[PDB]
Amino acid sequence: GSAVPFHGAHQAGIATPVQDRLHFAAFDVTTEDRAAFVALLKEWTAAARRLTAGHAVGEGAYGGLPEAPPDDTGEALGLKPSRLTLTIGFGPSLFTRFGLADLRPEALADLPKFPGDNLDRARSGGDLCVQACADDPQVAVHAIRNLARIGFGKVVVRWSQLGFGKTSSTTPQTPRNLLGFKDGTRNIAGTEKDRLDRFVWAAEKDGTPWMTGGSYLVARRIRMHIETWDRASLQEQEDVFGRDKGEGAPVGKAKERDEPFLKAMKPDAHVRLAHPDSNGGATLLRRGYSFTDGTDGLGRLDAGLFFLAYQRDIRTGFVPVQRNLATDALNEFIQHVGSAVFAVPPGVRDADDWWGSTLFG
Amino acid sequence: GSAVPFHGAHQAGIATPVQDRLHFAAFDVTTEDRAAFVALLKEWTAAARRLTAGHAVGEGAYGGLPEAPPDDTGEALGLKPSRLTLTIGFGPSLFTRFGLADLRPEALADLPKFPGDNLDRARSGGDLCVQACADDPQVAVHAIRNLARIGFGKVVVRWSQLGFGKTSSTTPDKQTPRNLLGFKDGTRNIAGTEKDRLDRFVWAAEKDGTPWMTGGSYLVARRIRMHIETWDRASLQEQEDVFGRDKGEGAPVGKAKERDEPFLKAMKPDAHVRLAHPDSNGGATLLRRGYSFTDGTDGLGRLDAGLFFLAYQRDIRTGFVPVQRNLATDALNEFIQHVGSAVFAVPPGVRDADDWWGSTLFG
Ligand code: HEM
Ligand code: HEM
Repeated sequence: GSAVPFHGAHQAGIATPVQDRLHFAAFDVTTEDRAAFVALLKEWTAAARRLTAGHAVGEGAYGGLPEAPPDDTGEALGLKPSRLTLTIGFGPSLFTRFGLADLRPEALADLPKFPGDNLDRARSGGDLCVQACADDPQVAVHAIRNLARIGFGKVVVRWSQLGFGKTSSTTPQTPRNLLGFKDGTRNIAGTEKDRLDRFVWAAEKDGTPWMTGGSYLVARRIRMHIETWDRASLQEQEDVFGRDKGEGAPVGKAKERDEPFLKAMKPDAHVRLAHPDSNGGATLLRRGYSFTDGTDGLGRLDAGLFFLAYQRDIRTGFVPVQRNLATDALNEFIQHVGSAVFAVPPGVRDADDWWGSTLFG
Repeated sequence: GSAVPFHGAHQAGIATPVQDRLHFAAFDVTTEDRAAFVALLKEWTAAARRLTAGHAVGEGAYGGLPEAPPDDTGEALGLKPSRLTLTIGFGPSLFTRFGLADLRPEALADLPKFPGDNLDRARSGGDLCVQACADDPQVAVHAIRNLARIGFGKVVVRWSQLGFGKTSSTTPDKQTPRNLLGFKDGTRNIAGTEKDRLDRFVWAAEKDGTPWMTGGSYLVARRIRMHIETWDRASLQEQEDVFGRDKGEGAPVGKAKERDEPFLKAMKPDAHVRLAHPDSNGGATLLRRGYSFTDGTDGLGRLDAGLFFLAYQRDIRTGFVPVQRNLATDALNEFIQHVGSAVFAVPPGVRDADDWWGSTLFG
């Protein structure tokens, strides 16, 4: 049973190895009391220490007083830690509370409206987020379900998204997204300490001292028009990305990890427009997950990519790259239907520290 | 990661060990051409052979004519079979088509209305279903997607349900999974090794009155929402009283081990296990094979959570119906609500490479 250390200078779940499953939940805060919210962050941190070690929260899921509800709802009993990481983030709307308005980082910028946005307000925004990643989806769901229960009366669940990537028990190998293309070939790796400092981690010179060691998260629920995509020819699909579908190699190259020659790609191929060379060097840490929630009323597959990007500054990461996708040939086949941004605070340093301690003090 | 044999006297995915993930899809038929629908069954069967072996459908996911869409959508490239099983069923409404009226099995009975039902007609019923079970969700989605794509113009997806984790067991030698109420679910089920119990309670026999159905089974699907807010503020004793088993071990009340036999008189008269036990239902026994689901939030600040209940039986009238009628006074009813329902006749297995889904009905 593998576990990921909860404590560190950075929150786990960003540069740590990508787990198979995701349960992402945005919460809205319903209390105005700063002291009550800080108390909740401490209880949540205590619970997160237990959950990421594979233990039940509080006094356990059974064996307590019969007249009392158990502290843990119990559906993770007998399961492994499953590399569970719990990553918290603070939304822009949180800073309108608790007198925090002047502590919102400038790097936590509102996203502009992008062409083709069809954002569902109910699946967007949120005062805070908890990203729960694990190899077992029931471990992730158990974590979110119990954090929400502990927070009841102080927070509510605004929206939640289940996601999946590869299945590590059977898969060695770049995963493929639901379009059939390898996804993640040219990404910041967790082993690239220098590129993380340059592009992912907030530094104290960036202007917000309490965010040092943290990062900024952009979440985009991107629906795929599956049935339209599946009717396109193989050449159209490969032209859209600039990589072949079988190997994932850039056009004109042989291997997946051959560095691309952007001029051989069509001008509005996804890779050519998203590449850092096309965006003044802007580089992103993509950590998204595929989703399939079912089928809509027309019988179409409600599926897509729950896109998650971590970066040092939203204005120099997601925004320029996404702006450059305005003519992306991929736009024919996708629609952004949900969006949120979060400031992901630094890590919990030790057993006495707590989520958001550098912001709330 | 290994493959589950596709051929057999029975369809796989019933007595098969329960895989981690579920993608259940109900289809409606849009063609009146019996020959066109038979051709779709053969085309689906050939696809299933490829999918359950871990191979792309048709000519493959790439390498073909650049100007044509690939035969396989390709998102399962490089993945193992992952114990994928594909189980097809026929809904009662199918038999209004293709001159099949007199071939409806009597064991494929319409369920009566049960107290507490709030069935959404959009996520209920269906001419046919495909149950895709696999350990890898992408493998299960890939199978359903390519089957639906192959069936474009002849079938449409009516509704689908994804199960993120199993709440059932056909392998008592393995650890029993827990449902979202935190209890072990599947302790006293029918095991895939229990050939005598499967013949008695699961597989239809020729003497049951419908010859084409011999070796098949009958499927009841019930989408059940859980009131987890109400459940999570119940005391431990209340929760254990609801079921008649303790929460930690899952042992019957008063007993020490999960698989000790229940002593029914020690549970509350409205305990779920006491009411659902075969001894309480004239011996009626089910093969439960359900999965948990969560489809976001309920719009009221809470996680949506539920159980997609799947039951296989020799005859719906002698399996699910008497058991569900006896759960009218179930203490669990305070915490659940049936919101979707569908029954299907699950035809016999594909015998070999020449055979095809539904061949005994059509053929
Ligand atoms: C459903 C939506 C999307 C799909 C299916 C998709 C798919 C892909 C694929 C197949 C690649 C090439 C393989 C790789 O290097 O990972 C790629 C690259 C990339 N994509 Fe996307 N993408 C989507 C949305 C986005 C969005 C919204 C952004 C940013 C705003 C983005 C940014 C990038 C970047 C930075 C790369 C790396 C390019 C490089 O450095 O070579 N993608 N994507
Ligand atoms: C959300 C819905 C349900 C939940 C959470 C649930 C939970 C449980 C639990 C915890 C057990 C004890 C462990 C076991 O033997 O599996 C059990 C047993 C059982 N349940 Fe349910 N159940 C649900 C719905 C149903 C329904 C609708 C039926 C039938 C119509 C049913 C039939 C049975 C049967 C036959 C047993 C085995 C009893 C025995 O032979 O000892 N369950 N269930």
